[PDB]
Amino acid sequence: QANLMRLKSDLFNRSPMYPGPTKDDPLTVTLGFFLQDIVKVDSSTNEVDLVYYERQRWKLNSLMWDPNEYGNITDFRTSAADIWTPDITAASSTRPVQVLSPQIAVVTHDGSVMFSPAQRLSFMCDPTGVDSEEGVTCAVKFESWVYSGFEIDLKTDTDQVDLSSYYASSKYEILSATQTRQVQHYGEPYIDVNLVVKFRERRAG
Amino acid sequence: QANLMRLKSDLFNRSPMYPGPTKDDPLTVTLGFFLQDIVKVDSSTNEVDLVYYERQRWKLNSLMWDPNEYGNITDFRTSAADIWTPDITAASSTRPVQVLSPQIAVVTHDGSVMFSPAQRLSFMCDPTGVDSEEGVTCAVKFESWVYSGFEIDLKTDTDQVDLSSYYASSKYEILSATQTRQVQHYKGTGEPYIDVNLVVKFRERRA
Amino acid sequence: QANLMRLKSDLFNRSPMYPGPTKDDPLTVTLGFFLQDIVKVDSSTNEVDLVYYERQRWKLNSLMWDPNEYGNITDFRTSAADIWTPDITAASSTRPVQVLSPQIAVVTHDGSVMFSPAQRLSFMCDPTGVDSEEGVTCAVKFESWVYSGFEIDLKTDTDQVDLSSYYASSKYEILSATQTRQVQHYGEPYIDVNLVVKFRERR
Amino acid sequence: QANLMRLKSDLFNRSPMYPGPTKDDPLTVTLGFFLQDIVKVDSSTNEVDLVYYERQRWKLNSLMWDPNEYGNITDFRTSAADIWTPDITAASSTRPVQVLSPQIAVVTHDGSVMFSPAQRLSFMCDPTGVDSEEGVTCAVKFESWVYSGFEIDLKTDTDQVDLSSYYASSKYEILSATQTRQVQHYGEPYIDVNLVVKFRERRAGN
Amino acid sequence: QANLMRLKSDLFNRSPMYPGPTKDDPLTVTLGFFLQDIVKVDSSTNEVDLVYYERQRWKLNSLMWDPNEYGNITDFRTSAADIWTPDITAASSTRPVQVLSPQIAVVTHDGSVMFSPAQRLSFMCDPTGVDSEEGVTCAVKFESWVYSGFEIDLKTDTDQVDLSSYYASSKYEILSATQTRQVQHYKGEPYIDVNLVVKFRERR
Ligand SMILES: *[C@@H]1O[C@H](CO)[C@@H](O[C@@H]2O[C@H](CO)[C@@H](O[C@@H]3O[C@H](CO)[C@@H](O)[C@H](O)[C@H]3NC(C)=O)[C@H](O)[C@H]2NC(C)=O)[C@H](O)[C@H]1NC(C)=O
Ligand SMILES: C[N+]1(C)CCc2cc3c(cc2[C@H]1[C@@H]1OC(=O)c2c1ccc1c2OCO1)OCO3
Ligand SMILES: C[N+]1(C)CCc2cc3c(cc2[C@H]1[C@@H]1OC(=O)c2c1ccc1c2OCO1)OCO3
Ligand SMILES: C[N+]1(C)CCc2cc3c(cc2[C@H]1[C@@H]1OC(=O)c2c1ccc1c2OCO1)OCO3
Ligand SMILES: C[N+]1(C)CCc2cc3c(cc2[C@H]1[C@@H]1OC(=O)c2c1ccc1c2OCO1)OCO3
Ligand SMILES: C[N+]1(C)CCc2cc3c(cc2[C@H]1[C@@H]1OC(=O)c2c1ccc1c2OCO1)OCO3
Ligand SMILES: *[C@@H]1O[C@H](CO)[C@@H](O)[C@H](O)[C@H]1NC(C)=O
Ligand SMILES: *[C@@H]1O[C@H](CO)[C@@H](O)[C@H](O)[C@H]1NC(C)=O
Ligand SMILES: [Cl-]
Ligand SMILES: [Cl-]
Ligand SMILES: [Cl-]
Ligand SMILES: [Cl-]
Ligand SMILES: [Cl-]
Repeated sequence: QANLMRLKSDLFNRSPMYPGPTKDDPLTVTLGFFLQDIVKVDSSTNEVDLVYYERQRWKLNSLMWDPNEYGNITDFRTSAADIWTPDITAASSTRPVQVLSPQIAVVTHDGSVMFSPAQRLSFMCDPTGVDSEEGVTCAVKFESWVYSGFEIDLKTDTDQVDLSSYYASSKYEILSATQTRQVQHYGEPYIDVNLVVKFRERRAG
Repeated sequence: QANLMRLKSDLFNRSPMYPGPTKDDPLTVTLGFFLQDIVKVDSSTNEVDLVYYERQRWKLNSLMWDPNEYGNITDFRTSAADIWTPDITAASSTRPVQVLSPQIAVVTHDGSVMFSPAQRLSFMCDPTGVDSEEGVTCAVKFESWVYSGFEIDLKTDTDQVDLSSYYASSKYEILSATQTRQVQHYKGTGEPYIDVNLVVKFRERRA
Repeated sequence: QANLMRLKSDLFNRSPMYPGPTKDDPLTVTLGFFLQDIVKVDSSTNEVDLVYYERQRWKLNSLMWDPNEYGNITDFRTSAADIWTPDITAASSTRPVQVLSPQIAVVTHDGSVMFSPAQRLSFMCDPTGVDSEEGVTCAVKFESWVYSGFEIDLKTDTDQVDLSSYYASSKYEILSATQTRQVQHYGEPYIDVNLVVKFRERR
Repeated sequence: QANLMRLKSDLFNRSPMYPGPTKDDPLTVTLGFFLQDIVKVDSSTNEVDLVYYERQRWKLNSLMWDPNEYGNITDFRTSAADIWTPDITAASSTRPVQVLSPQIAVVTHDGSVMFSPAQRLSFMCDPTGVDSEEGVTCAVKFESWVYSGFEIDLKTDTDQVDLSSYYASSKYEILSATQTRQVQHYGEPYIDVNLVVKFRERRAGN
Repeated sequence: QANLMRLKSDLFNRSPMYPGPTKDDPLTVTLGFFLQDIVKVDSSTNEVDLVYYERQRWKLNSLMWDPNEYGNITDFRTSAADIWTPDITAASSTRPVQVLSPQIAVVTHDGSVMFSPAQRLSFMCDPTGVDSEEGVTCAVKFESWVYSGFEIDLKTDTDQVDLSSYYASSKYEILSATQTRQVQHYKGEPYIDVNLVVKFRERR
């Protein structure tokens, strides 16, 4: 307890909070999606509701420490309010994202941060053809709302969405789910991760 | 990092926040709408739901700096809570506006601020005739709720609503969408009031 | 900007906030309703939903200033959190009121305050007969939740509800709409403004 | 204004807030319900929605003053955040209580506090038989969530729910409505107020 | 009153708040569920709604005191905001949990804390077969979202969910309800959950 309180005091009370990236000090944020359930489909509004968690990883020099100066603490947990977090936004949401997990992040001695918010998201998707073998494909882009590619670069470690927590008795079967980095233009480049999900009705009973 | 922290400290910790415009120091706010989806229509209540983002631009002397004194930083991002933002309100909404984007703004060295809130809005609209070739026209005015034309002037850079992010598989097809400044008066008052009239003509998507 | 920051600093940072009226220093609050839409009717629950704004006016000595000492500023806008506001409540609501406008008020050099919250309100109303020529009448009382008539007096400037922003393609046509002060008893007297609205389905 | 600001300063800024009752300094909290409407019934989930206000009364030495030292002020209004309030909870709610009134209380010179929150409550109730002459009976217990009978003694002044603000054109007619203290044992006593409401669908002719 | 104000001042104003457990100072949190109602079932979305309260118990050295130094006060009540609370999360919820009780905890002189939040939870559950004698079984795991088994250990005092406040006129009858500690791994570090398993049917 004593060493951790010291470590947190040294990192957070002394310095101001990290103000975010700039053109000369850009930040790479790595995203991975863990899809849990397609909960609902609305064919009259073309809205589909997903439950997932979203692993976010980035690294800052100002959060580094030597474990030896702090009782060999290699990492700790702290409220996401205590640190800067990236402003990752679904571009085609139709309702505010509903938060399903505590807003708490893991900080490691090398300055790495891991934050895994669980979310329910309504987004624009035409479900026509969902009761077929071919199913239906829908997509939603995740991006920083305010930072260009020169400030925040997004990437994934893998192109495959993790389906290992996908609810086995969901009304919808996942045929494929990918997560792919894209470069958009508008004067200046912006980056997104395109979440593409192909699915169909699983018929039961 | 070091230079940006200094710049933010110099602008925000020293001064109080901008208290808003007055009759002798008015503010011009420029609006542009980027329509993403007509999500639903309710013909039993005459409510229609829009998803859009709304680019807002204004300029303040107290947010100016010289890039040379701060490592050639020309702009930065910061929480909208750190600065004054205009109170732009839909005049004929039927539900509170739902916020769909982070409350973060871009501040430029000349004192310009750009803030682009994404929103879902329910507003008053009779959709009768939406299932026809002519479609239906609906309108909603955006205005400062509390400031007259002598304190906040609203304008647009273009009369055409940007449809470039409009959802291609929406249930509703956009036939036209305009955004037009209007000057209103009222018989007793000694002041004009300004709005931006968003006018959208649309129909159910055909086969 | 500089003068306004000074004025706000002088009024708000120096003094504590106005603590509200007392028996020896009562406050008159003037109310006026501007009805925009009857949005829906629920005949299975006897709830009706109204969209309106509500102009509220009162006056306090502690908010006065001389324009000459502050660059001829005659009035300003500020967050409703920065000042005392009256706690005007619908007596027969069935859901929390939904706020449709920024919580910002206008303060004038004489100490006058004007606050105009736009609201969506669900309230108790039997709509039976709404599909007829005579239509249906419903009423809702607005009152301070906590202050008696000896602390807050409510009144209206006019008996007639302003219908000038009423939505022309509403499903419901307004036949009449009045706003009238009432005195209630239970020992101490309490004041309300009774909003009475007669309406029908548009023909 | 000047005297009231002084009085509030003397009561709130000097002392810490009242930390709540203990076994050696118990508090009596009196409840009364004022039922306004049974708004809806859901026979597929056995949930019923009530609108009411709930008058809460208690008394604290630390909120006493002499009116003569403060311009003959006998009472004032203040935000419920400025004072301790009891944690009275419906035991069988199915949704968070929806607040319909400002969170403001009335404090009197003798240290009495009156707080009257208006609420919409969804609670567990089987409405089967509501469309009959006998109607249906449903009940919900109100209790302090954390305090025993040795810390908060909870009571009513009357066993009859006040129906004087009940909406005359409600879909549901109130046949009876009571509010009755129940004192339980298990060594320490635990208290609730049982709100029991018998009602039926309003009859045109029957 | 005077002694309690002193005690709270000494515990909360002097020290910083407990920062949470670490690998070298782990915390055991004991959970018990008190099921009140299965309120609804949605067979078109496979969501089921439960109302329950959840007794949570843990112990911290920094919240200890000697009753003799504080007028023989053995325990007190305080806002949950005044102390650290564990971030116990339903792993398969579909909506934010709705809070049905005041956020207030009981702290005892030995440093024990008891916190009993009442909740309405929507979670993933296929109700197909609920209208039968056998009924249907559904499960939801409760876990710390952020702490491994080396920081937070979860357990139960009993394997049986308390049904003593279960609503007698619910649309759904409880056939069985268990609460069981589980140890999970992934392809390195172990994480702990309490599996709430409920078998139920439509009331006949
Ligand atoms: C708010 O309104 C006030 C009147 O409506 C303005 O007051 C005026 O300010 C002027 C500028 O300082 C004064 O001018 C001066 O006049 C006197 C003789 O009256 C001369 O001796 C001075 O030389 C002359 N100024 C100069 C620079 O030579 C006016 O006298 C004065 N009028 C009044 C009080 O009635 C305020 O300036 C105005 N505030 C603003 C615009 O911020
Ligand atoms: C479309 N988005 C992702 C959000 C809204 C928006 C609205 C805009 C804009 C860019 C953007 C972008 C996004 O937001 C930015 O502020 C931004 C964006 C992308 C790339 C950028 C940006 O600033 C410099 O380079 O330029 C003028 O109006
Ligand atoms: C609807 N708004 C934008 C706000 C509230 C309001 C309240 C009113 C009114 C018009 C308005 C308008 C608008 O906003 C004003 O603040 C305002 C408005 C119009 C005309 C005015 C105003 O103040 C003095 O004369 O007429 C009488 O009471
Ligand atoms: C009905 N209202 C408006 C709200 C709730 C309420 C509940 C009550 C009561 C008065 C009131 C009034 C209103 O609220 C007050 O607190 C109050 C009210 C009116 C007059 C008063 C009051 O306190 C002293 O004099 O007396 C007993 O139970
Ligand atoms: C339902 N209430 C009133 C509140 C919460 C609660 C939570 C519980 C419990 C009983 C209760 C009761 C009430 O609150 C208590 O703390 C309590 C209660 C009743 C009986 C008790 C208690 O502690 C020892 O014996 O048993 C296990 O977890
Ligand atoms: C699935 N959860 C509950 C949340 C997200 C997550 C994301 C992960 C992970 C584990 C977890 C777990 C849980 O959250 C943690 O932070 C965590 C978790 C389990 C085990 C752990 C953990 O940190 C060290 O050992 O390992 C790599 O990326
Ligand atoms: C921390 O690591 C060192 C290096 O091996 C180890 O010997 C020591 O036991 C650890 N810390 C403390 C406080 O003993
Ligand atoms: C506290 O405990 C002691 C030990 O029995 C007792 O004799 C004493 O009277 C108590 N004092 C107070 C202030 O409660
Ligand atoms: Cl940081
Ligand atoms: Cl500003
Ligand atoms: Cl004030
Ligand atoms: Cl108190
Ligand atoms: Cl703690």
